[PDB]
Amino acid sequence: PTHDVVGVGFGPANLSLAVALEESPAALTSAFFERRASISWHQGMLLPAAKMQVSFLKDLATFRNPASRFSFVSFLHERGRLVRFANNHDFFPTRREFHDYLEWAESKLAHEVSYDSEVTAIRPGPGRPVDSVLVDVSTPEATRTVEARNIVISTGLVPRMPAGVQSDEFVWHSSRFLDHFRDRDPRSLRRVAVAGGGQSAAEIVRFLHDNRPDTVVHAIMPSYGYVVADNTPFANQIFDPAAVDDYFDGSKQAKDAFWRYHRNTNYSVVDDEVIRDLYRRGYDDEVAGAPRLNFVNLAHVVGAKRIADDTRVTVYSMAREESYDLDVDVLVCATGYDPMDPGDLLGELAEHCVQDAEGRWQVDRDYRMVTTPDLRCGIYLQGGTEHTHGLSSSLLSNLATRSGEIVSSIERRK
Amino acid sequence: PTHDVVGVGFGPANLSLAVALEESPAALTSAFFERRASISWHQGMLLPAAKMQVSFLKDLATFRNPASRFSFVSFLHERGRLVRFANNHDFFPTRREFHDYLEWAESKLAHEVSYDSEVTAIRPGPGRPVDSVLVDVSTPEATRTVEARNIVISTGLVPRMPAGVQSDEFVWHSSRFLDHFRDRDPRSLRRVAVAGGGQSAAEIVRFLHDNRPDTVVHAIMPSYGYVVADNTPFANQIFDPAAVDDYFDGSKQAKDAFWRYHRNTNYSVVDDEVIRDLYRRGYDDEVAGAPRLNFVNLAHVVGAKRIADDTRVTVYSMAREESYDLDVDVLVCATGYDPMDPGDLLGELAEHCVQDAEGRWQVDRDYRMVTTPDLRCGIYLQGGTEHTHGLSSSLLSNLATRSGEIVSSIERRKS
Amino acid sequence: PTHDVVGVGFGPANLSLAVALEESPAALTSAFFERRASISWHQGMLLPAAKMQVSFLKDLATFRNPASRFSFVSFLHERGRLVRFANNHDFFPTRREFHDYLEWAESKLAHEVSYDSEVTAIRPGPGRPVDSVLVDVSTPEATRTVEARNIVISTGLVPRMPAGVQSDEFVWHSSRFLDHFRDRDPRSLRRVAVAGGGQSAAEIVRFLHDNRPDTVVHAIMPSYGYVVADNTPFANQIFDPAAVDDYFDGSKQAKDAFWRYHRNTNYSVVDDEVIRDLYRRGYDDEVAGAPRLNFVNLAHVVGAKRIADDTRVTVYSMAREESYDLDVDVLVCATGYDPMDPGDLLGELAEHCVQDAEGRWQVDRDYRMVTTPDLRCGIYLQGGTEHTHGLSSSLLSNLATRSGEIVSSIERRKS
Amino acid sequence: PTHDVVGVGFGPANLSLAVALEESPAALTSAFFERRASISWHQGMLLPAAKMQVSFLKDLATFRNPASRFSFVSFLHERGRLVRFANNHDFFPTRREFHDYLEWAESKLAHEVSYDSEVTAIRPGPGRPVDSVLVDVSTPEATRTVEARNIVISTGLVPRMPAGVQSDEFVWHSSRFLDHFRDRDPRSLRRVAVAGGGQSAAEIVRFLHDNRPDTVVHAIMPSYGYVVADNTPFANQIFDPAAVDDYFDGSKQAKDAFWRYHRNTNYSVVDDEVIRDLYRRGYDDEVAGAPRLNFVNLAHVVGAKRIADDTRVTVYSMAREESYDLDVDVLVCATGYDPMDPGDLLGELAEHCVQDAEGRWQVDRDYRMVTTPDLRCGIYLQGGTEHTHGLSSSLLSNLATRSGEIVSSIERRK
Ligand SMILES: Cc1cc2nc3c(=O)[nH]c(=O)nc-3n(C[C@H](O)[C@H](O)[C@H](O)COP(=O)(O)OP(=O)(O)OC[C@H]3O[C@@H](n4cnc5c(N)ncnc54)[C@H](O)[C@@H]3O)c2cc1C
Ligand SMILES: Cc1cc2nc3c(=O)[nH]c(=O)nc-3n(C[C@H](O)[C@H](O)[C@H](O)COP(=O)(O)OP(=O)(O)OC[C@H]3O[C@@H](n4cnc5c(N)ncnc54)[C@H](O)[C@@H]3O)c2cc1C
Ligand SMILES: Cc1cc2nc3c(=O)[nH]c(=O)nc-3n(C[C@H](O)[C@H](O)[C@H](O)COP(=O)(O)OP(=O)(O)OC[C@H]3O[C@@H](n4cnc5c(N)ncnc54)[C@H](O)[C@@H]3O)c2cc1C
Ligand SMILES: Cc1cc2nc3c(=O)[nH]c(=O)nc-3n(C[C@H](O)[C@H](O)[C@H](O)COP(=O)(O)OP(=O)(O)OC[C@H]3O[C@@H](n4cnc5c(N)ncnc54)[C@H](O)[C@@H]3O)c2cc1C
Ligand SMILES: NC(=O)c1ccc[n+]([C@@H]2O[C@H](COP(=O)([O-])OP(=O)(O)OC[C@H]3O[C@@H](n4cnc5c(N)ncnc54)[C@H](OP(=O)(O)O)[C@@H]3O)[C@@H](O)[C@H]2O)c1
Ligand SMILES: NC(=O)c1ccc[n+]([C@@H]2O[C@H](COP(=O)([O-])OP(=O)(O)OC[C@H]3O[C@@H](n4cnc5c(N)ncnc54)[C@H](OP(=O)(O)O)[C@@H]3O)[C@@H](O)[C@H]2O)c1
Ligand SMILES: NC(=O)c1ccc[n+]([C@@H]2O[C@H](COP(=O)([O-])OP(=O)(O)OC[C@H]3O[C@@H](n4cnc5c(N)ncnc54)[C@H](OP(=O)(O)O)[C@@H]3O)[C@@H](O)[C@H]2O)c1
Ligand SMILES: NCCC[C@H](N)C(=O)O
Ligand SMILES: NCCC[C@H](N)C(=O)O
Ligand SMILES: NCCC[C@H](N)C(=O)O
Ligand SMILES: [K+]
Ligand SMILES: [K+]
Ligand SMILES: [K+]
Ligand SMILES: [K+]
Ligand SMILES: [K+]
Ligand SMILES: [K+]
Ligand SMILES: [K+]
Repeated sequence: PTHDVVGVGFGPANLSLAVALEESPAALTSAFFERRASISWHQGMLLPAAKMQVSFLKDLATFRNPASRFSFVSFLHERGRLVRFANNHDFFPTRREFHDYLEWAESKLAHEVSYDSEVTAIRPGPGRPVDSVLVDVSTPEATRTVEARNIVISTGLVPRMPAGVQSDEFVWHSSRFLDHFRDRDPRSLRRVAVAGGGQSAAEIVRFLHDNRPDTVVHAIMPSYGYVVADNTPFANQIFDPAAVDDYFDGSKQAKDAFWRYHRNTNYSVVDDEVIRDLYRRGYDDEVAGAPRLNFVNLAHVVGAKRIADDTRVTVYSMAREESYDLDVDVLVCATGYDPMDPGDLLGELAEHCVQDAEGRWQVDRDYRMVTTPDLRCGIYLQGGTEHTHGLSSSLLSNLATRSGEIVSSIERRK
Repeated sequence: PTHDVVGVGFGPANLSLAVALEESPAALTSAFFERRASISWHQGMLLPAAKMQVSFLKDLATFRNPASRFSFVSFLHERGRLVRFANNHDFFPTRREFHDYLEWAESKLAHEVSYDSEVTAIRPGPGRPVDSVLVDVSTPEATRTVEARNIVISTGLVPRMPAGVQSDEFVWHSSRFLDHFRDRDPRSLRRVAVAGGGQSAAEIVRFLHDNRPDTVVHAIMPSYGYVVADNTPFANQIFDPAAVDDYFDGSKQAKDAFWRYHRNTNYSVVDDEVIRDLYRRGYDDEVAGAPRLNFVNLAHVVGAKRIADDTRVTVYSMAREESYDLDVDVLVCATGYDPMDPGDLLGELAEHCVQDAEGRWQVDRDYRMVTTPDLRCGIYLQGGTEHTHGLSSSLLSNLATRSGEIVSSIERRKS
Repeated sequence: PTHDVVGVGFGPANLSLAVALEESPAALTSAFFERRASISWHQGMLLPAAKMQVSFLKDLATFRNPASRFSFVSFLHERGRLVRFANNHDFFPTRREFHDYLEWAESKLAHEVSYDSEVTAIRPGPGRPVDSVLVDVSTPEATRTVEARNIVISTGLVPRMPAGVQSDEFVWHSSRFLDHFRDRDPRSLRRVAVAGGGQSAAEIVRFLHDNRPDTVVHAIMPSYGYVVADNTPFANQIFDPAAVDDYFDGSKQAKDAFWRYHRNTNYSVVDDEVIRDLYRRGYDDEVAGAPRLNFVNLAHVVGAKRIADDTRVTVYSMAREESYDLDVDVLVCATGYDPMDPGDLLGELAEHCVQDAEGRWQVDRDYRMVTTPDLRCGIYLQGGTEHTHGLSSSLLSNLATRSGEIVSSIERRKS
Repeated sequence: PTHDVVGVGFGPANLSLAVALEESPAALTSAFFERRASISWHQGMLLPAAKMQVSFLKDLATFRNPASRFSFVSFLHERGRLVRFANNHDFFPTRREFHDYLEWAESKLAHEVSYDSEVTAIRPGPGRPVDSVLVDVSTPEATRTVEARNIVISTGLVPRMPAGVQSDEFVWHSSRFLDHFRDRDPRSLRRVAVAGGGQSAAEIVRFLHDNRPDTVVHAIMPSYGYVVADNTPFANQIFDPAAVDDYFDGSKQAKDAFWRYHRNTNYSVVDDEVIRDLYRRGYDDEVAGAPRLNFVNLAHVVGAKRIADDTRVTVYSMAREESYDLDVDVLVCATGYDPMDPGDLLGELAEHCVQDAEGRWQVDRDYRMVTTPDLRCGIYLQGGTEHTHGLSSSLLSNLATRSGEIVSSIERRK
């Protein structure tokens, strides 16, 4: 039984793919495999106050199909909260509500997703010129293999730690903040260091400050202060569906300009309101004579070691150009992520995949990896396309349009 | 050919009714009559900067049917502006764009509306009890009559002038501001008086100021300054579909409390952004030493008379408790509207319609007038239900739900 | 030793008076008496997030003297927080910081205030006509009497509880919320009822929600939802120094209009940010399936009784027009205040104080009580002048100008 | 008569210096020379809606003296507008009002400024070591020379045009926009091109759009859209008085970090409200079917030539790596400014003034140029200190403190 398309991973991207498949007139067979037990969308960072960075109109389908049964508005309506939500006049739902939205959509979905199913490898099918791929899936009980004419890889970002710093019992990446934090005796973390100057770092510091009144926090970051995230309407157009064509068709010179002028829309920047809330927090503490937030600016975390009951964090100060030690209970590294890389899963099919001058994967406008004639099956990427398609490649900004374009590409090539 | 339902008037209310009809599985026959040439939604007040007072989610259908082909989001999508609109992060479209939305929906609609068709009267059909009404329609050429088992009256508000002031060539109601304004030589409106302290008054004064740099404006109003319109989320709940049941089922006491505490959500109040814009305008003029906006507070317009080249406006000052005259070129009365009243159109049928203690029409929860057993056909009101259904009755706030409830009521009674 | 002026009470009002005295060229002798041990400015409501309802420019002196050593800006500068504050771009300091400001100013003040000194009575001095008053002061040790040519009464508002409800161990007025709250085992207050729809009620509910996650709160109020406080610039002008003259010189009709159109600026209304925050709180709880905030609208608290381990609150519902009981741990009444009334403290002198038609005290533009010629000494009111001077009489809005006008009045009669 | 201090230029900087002098207990003699007829603070850009980029608390004196007779609050009070202003709850006055503030303060000032007085040169006074400088002043009638123990140079920024584009009758720098614009028949500016992506460019396009309903505007800029200006409270601290010490004492590495992370607080960025207003303007025009604002992004103006009534603008497109011609009536270059340079004016005295590795002037913390021992007189810079003191050097952000620091330095050395 050979499937038209197999989806590796079930995050919002393949969920929107599943939705695009169901809404398409095309009769396409599909299968989806998720390693986790259920949809799990950055749960380690599902902090109480945390808010979507994207408008509710940027959902699973609305920009493609403005009257979808899987739209956020449909979700609100079924949950009987649409009117309530409208009264709030806020385009940004909480991260917590968006997670329910993902679950709700997955549930309404006709197709059944296979959970606890890790894709361990992708191999060429019996064939030359290869017309299918073989997908190795490992469940808790057995292992199996499925065959597909197309695959879509959407396995998400991978946590990046500071150079020379490894995860440990007392050194956590922000992606695993709540996992570790809920385990711990509160009074066990009176001193916390958080490295980074982006949204994650800011949200964690905020949470720590609001969660217990005695916790002392050290925010270590290279900038002089948090930098604001730009989502004003003209700059925000880099996230438009149409901006994908501009980026894609544009020269390397133009591509560089997107990153040069608008990196501050997405990376290493914090939302206005969180910045202002932290500042109010710090200000009221000074009035009260009880400072707790210590902002260590122009600085990098360069090392961590345990030493008795303390975590010894080594900080490099750019101002003085030297290092020093900071003793805390826990070090949280909110130091970001590296992009998706298909190269690992692909194993050997990589030999038939064409790379560019800089050594990265060539990708067509329709998100399909460029291959030699030896390979006739499709490898689509949702993620890992920053260099070809632009800043929206790993965001929720363009799920509806991308997923539809991939489904169209697959129907066209049948 | 007796229709299941005839709609009198084609504003947003009956348009949403038409949409509800098409969306319903029920096969209901209908006809709609509009006296204007096309949809015309307060065009006299379609000022350049004017913005909706209602969120885009409160459209023709979305609260009833979250995936409607007639939703504002569908409209944006077809007009290839959804992405652009989303980038703006504003829930409130311009009045101009909303007008576009109404036209767009009307066009997409299967039913063809009869324009240029004034309903002059509604009369009882044959038989007793009366099972149908007869609708008299006057077109420019001819006149005819159509029969219906149900009728929905949605003819809109009616302009209300100050007591003892009549509109003229130089005394306009705000509803007819742009009609008159575009037809006049710019150099002939150097002095304008605007009466009222509500949204209309504020918007007109703003426009006059932005429009020509030398125009002098007198804003005459009873309050000490513009009062802000409340649309904070808890108070704004009075516009919820569910709030209709609370108002309806509630005692007269409870009803009066809605009006007592939350009148300032709708009447005689101005949107925050417009108030602040007017204040910056006035402030910058003082810095420049060139004041043009004269705010005449604690005051009413009580008379107007034309004398040579001047419109002489008589103003009563509450502070001094005396009257005085103000000479201007034009007086604009932004003094509001009276509610829809089905009484005029109904004529003979009114005798079978039951009134309450205060002499107002009784209406069922499904917007159907209460009648004696002599009358079996359904008369539904979209508008004119402030006293039974609450503050949302004349607004866009609840179009989707109301229209659906009326269509359901009609399908039910057929069955 | 006869003083030019004695001040009864030391809240912001008399502290601005003390400042006005020090800044005046006039050599005036004065004494101030406060019952409390130190300045205590609504400490029972100094909640963590609580913010001033007045701009930092409206401080002890700035509107009268733009370069005062007692301005809020001076305070920030000395506390080394001016630059930090400026970066925040918020005109509204916290209530906590403002308290700091009051203490700082009081300290910087040359004059020494007499604390733990309750003024028990004011009596006529020797002579006829009366040229001085005698002020009876009770300290913890002794009692004494001081003599003054003028007296300024600024004793603040007095808590008002719902009719038929009395303070008790489990029934608190909002003014004494933190006093009782700190004094209670946290697991003893799992169910709280808060009566009222104003700023205090909103702030207390917000606090309860944020303080422990398990607390269930009943917000009981007559409106359908919190009503927003109007502070938009035109309406906000009723708080201007100049608005005092407009209100004062205006007819009773005009005075009524101020209250009729602009009570939404001050009484029974909630700040936009607080309303918004409460609504988000309620919304997120619904998403989580763990509702805690129960909004009981169109309702009054009409009684309270203690029954075993429960405070039984009797609630009247306007919608159903019937009463029912509500069992909670504590009832907090955030039901507002009655104005300052100089009369209690005046005793014998009040005979010579002229009242108006409605039986209230007549007051001159300079805040001086109108007396029959039998009295020659000056009695000034800071507070208790809502009926003569308008809505700013009990606020921080106009401290600088009011205090200056009273000092001027006193200097000019000494002359 | 040798003066303790002579001020070259009378903009906000030397005006705050004059104020600091008057408020100081020190009896210092001074003289100020301004070339223009009166205070003239970017009048070419005093557009109707234009707003200060700095809070009213950042005025001539308030951060140094919180109860100054020259504060903005004192100004409002005397102009009987304090209450009105307070009601409006806006920290940012209009540029127009701020200009009145400057005139008001200059007028209240006891000292009399010499206008129509251009400083043409600064020369060493008699003796070795040099204990004084000689200041050559050219008036319309005569020329004279004054002697000073110290000099403070505050001559402001100098307009910078695009490479290969010269000012002309139809090519204006933004600094001279209103000068040219008022002198033109309205029906002769139906097509305008504006080059630049900063505050000036945005403000001019806004004005053009709002001024006449038929004007067509081409906004040419290198970014994909306007980038928002960061003035959130943590990042905004780079403008703090204390941030000057951090920048000054910090290493070259730290200094670079200020510019790398926070250049978007000041250069090539546009205020949130202005961006939003332009976007609404463009949106409403699309609804009306009458587009007038053409945003030409990822582009530079590279040339201009007059060709029979059309100003022919040559535009380089980064996307297509191609150039092309655009015909308009006027080209406005809102392409920024170069910093103040004391070198111009100093002439012979440069020899006793020490440069750094990169060839820039060395300056002490108190804004005094570093000189060899052959020069003893003080040369102070208000402006031209970006490289030693940081981003606030040319701004209004820190007038009160800087001016006080300089007055103190002079009193201490006397
Ligand atoms: C806290 C946070 C941080 C973020 N960081 C960034 C950032 O740094 N840069 C940026 O551009 N966007 C970032 N995002 C956006 C983020 O990518 C996504 O919003 C969301 O995860 C969308 O991408 P996705 O569809 O690929 O889902 P991905 O959620 O991240 O997850 C898809 C699934 O792949 C599964 N998976 C992976 N490998 C296998 C396998 N071999 N077998 C089976 N299942 C597998 C995972 O278990 C997962 O459920 C962040 C968002 C949040 C909330
Ligand atoms: C400037 C402005 C002012 C407003 N004033 C108020 C106010 O004061 N109070 C309030 O609650 N809301 C007010 N509104 C809201 C207004 O009611 C609604 O936005 C909207 O028009 C209501 O929809 P409707 O369909 O019921 O009435 P409508 O849009 O007013 O009217 C529907 C149609 O009925 C037609 N019609 C009337 N009589 C006949 C007939 N005999 N035969 C055939 N057709 C007929 C009309 O020509 C019209 O096209 C105002 C809105 C604006 C923009
Ligand atoms: C939580 C809160 C609630 C408020 N409620 C209202 C309201 O309902 N309506 C309104 O218009 N404004 C209200 N305000 C404003 C309040 O009145 C002012 O902020 C402020 O306290 C007014 O100045 P006073 O100096 O007039 O105040 P009062 O501060 O309260 O100061 C009077 C002082 O005199 C002392 N005193 C009293 N009697 C004697 C005596 N016999 N002898 C010696 N000392 C005495 C008192 O101990 C007290 O310290 C409220 C403010 C807050 C923060
Ligand atoms: C529209 C606008 C654009 C701006 N552009 C920038 C920018 O690109 N980068 C930045 O950091 N800040 C910029 N600023 C800030 C600007 O520098 C400041 O606001 C302010 O003017 C700086 O203070 P100053 O005293 O140095 O002013 P400068 O006003 O410009 O004052 C110098 C004065 O000295 C006079 N002068 C010059 N030479 C002589 C001479 N030889 N003899 C006598 N008098 C002389 C000049 O005529 C002038 O009046 C801008 C501000 C505005 C409003
Ligand atoms: N609620 C939400 O939806 C939500 C929540 C969290 C994140 N996000 C999104 O996820 C994306 C990434 O956010 P992120 O904050 O996790 O990653 P990020 O934006 O790349 O932030 C990483 C930060 O860590 C700094 N850093 C790097 N190495 C360091 C070191 N050795 N020591 C100290 N600091 C160091 C970086 O400095 P440099 O600038 O020099 O690299 C940068 O400030 C963003 O698009 C963000 O908006 C969304
Ligand atoms: N979506 C939009 O663009 C838009 C535009 C306009 C209106 N609307 C809405 O539709 C409704 C229309 O209201 P409106 O603005 O037209 O008017 P309005 O709110 O009904 O009130 C009219 C105003 O005139 C005053 N007034 C009455 N008699 C007067 C007299 N004799 N002299 C002077 N002033 C007098 C009233 O004061 P009193 O309080 O004393 O009566 C009031 O200020 C509002 O609810 C509004 O929100 C929407
Ligand atoms: N109301 C006010 O107080 C006010 C008004 C105006 C300005 N200002 C202040 O003055 C400072 C700068 O103002 P500004 O806008 O005049 O200068 P600016 O911020 O330096 O802006 C210069 C702009 O010109 C662009 N550019 C340079 N060469 C170009 C070319 N050949 N073709 C097209 N574009 C070109 C730049 O692009 P690149 O980034 O690639 O160089 C940049 O976007 C700011 O701090 C601003 O806030 C204040
Ligand atoms: N980092 C995510 C930002 C979302 C983006 N501003 C958008 O509106 O698409
Ligand atoms: N003035 C119209 C009121 C709109 C109402 N707040 C609503 O959201 O439906
Ligand atoms: N472009 C000038 C900005 C100045 C800075 N935001 C400040 O407050 O000083
Ligand atoms: K399908
Ligand atoms: K399912
Ligand atoms: K149908
Ligand atoms: K149609
Ligand atoms: K004195
Ligand atoms: K001096
Ligand atoms: K002078």
